[PDB]
Amino acid sequence: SCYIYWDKIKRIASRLEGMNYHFDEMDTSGVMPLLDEIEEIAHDSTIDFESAKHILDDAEMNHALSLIRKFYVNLGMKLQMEKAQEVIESDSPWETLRSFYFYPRYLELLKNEAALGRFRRGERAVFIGGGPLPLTGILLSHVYGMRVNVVEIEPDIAELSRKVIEGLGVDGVNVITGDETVIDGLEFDVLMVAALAEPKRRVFRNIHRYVDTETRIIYRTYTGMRAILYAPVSDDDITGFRRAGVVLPSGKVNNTSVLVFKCP
Amino acid sequence: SCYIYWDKIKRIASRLEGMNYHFDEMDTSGVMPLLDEIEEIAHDSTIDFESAKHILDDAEMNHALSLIRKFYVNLGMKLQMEKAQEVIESDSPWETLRSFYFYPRYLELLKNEAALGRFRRGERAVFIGGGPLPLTGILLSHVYGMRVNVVEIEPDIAELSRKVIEGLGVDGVNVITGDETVIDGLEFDVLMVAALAEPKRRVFRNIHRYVDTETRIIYRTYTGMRAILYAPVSDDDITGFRRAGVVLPSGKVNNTSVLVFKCP
Ligand SMILES: N[C@@H](CCC(=O)O)C(=O)O
Ligand SMILES: N[C@@H](CCC(=O)O)C(=O)O
Ligand code: NA
Ligand code: NA
Repeated sequence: SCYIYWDKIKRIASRLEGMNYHFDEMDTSGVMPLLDEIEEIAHDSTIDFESAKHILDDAEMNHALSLIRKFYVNLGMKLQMEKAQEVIESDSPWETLRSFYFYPRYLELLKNEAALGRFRRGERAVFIGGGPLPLTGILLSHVYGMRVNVVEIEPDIAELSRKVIEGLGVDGVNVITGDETVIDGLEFDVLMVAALAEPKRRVFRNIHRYVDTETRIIYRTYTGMRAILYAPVSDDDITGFRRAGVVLPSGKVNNTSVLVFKCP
Repeated sequence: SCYIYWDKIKRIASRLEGMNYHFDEMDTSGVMPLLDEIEEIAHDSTIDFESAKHILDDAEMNHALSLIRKFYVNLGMKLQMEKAQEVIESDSPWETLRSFYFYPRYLELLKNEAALGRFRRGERAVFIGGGPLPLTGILLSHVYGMRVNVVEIEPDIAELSRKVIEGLGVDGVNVITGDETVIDGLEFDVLMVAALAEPKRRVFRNIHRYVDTETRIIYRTYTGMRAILYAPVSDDDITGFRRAGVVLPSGKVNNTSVLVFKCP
């Protein structure tokens, strides 16, 4: 075809490949302009899902797509690690948390998820894939009054997130070190699967093993042009589950949120 | 998976299988309830596009899908034929036209397409694939004040549509007997491609030959669960064009309308 975005994407990828930013080296503040350029294309409302799929599925786009996704994931992770440490050291930990680049979008996302999942105060939530800054975990208690167990696979990352939570004094948010298989030892009303919880198919296979058909499960994915940011969850990934509600994002929110229930 | 809609579809497919009628011979009034059942599923706003695709692409659905499509197309053509002749014989042609099952849906569909295509009074439109009841061509003139040419391949169907237009006393709608290739020698501001214009790949090929890059082209297609009604236009079909706007339907409107321009 002849979409003006094709060349815009290729020019971004050319700069990413050319600079070859290393996780340990990348200056997080210095590459924010690039993140904005990528998000400008991701968040563009005039691009329909058919066209997005046209572009992003093309064999000639594969290399460029892979560069953009790698940069986005690396930059997101680096921002989380930086913010986590800043919160731990801050004279004002909540103020510090609130100035996190993605904080406003997470409020918007979680409000839509809370409606989708009919969250009630006191309910027990598990969040799979906390990372260094377990922001959703934090908000589920601080805004929604839920009792939260966050699951994180990397021991040093899980410990950093404990320190974040302790530095904030958020009520009722615990961190369990391990993979999604630790949910067998937990009792919960709502389960949420982080956009970064991987590998998706194994994750959902394990969830299926341990949950019943009444448990509300929400997962985060990418649809439309926002799929430039990260690979979407596939239908095959959720075998054994039925979709029961979707929230498509608007504004600067990246994720699509999907409610599923386990099939009988 | 375990969608409730799956069993609902199989049930309709078995009622269709149950008929002794051949679909080109069925009584139109007697099968309206089956149409209603199919439309309830197609029009269900709770079914997300990913789930729809899950159900419709499924191997086990191949035959139920083809059967429901064959029924829907045969019914639609029969309703058109019957209505065209009824309008021709009526002492109140406009009243008769307004009683057409899909009439109010077309009012809504065209209103949205008029915004999508930026229609203006006195502009020239070509509609590819009129059939016996050239309702869109009629509305384009009578409501939107456009100067219309309708193209219809079958000589007797084309002649029937001329009689309908005359009976209604609508000015500014001509019918040309021919395929899409007739557009070579016409000057027009917008081209519209009927949902029924076939075969899509050849039709778009020819269009591409005879239009320039500034001409607004709108084609009608099916997305989401509404794909149960008829096969969608593929991206391969539109090679050489870019999408520049999409209207997804709500309510009981079946078609998705897509604005495209030819690529430089
Ligand atoms: N990953 C965070 C959200 C903030 C971020 O994306 O870095 C979470 O666990 O909710
Ligand atoms: N096919 C008609 C509309 C009526 C119908 O769908 O049967 C058209 O060209 O607009
Ligand atoms: Na996190
Ligand atoms: Na028609």
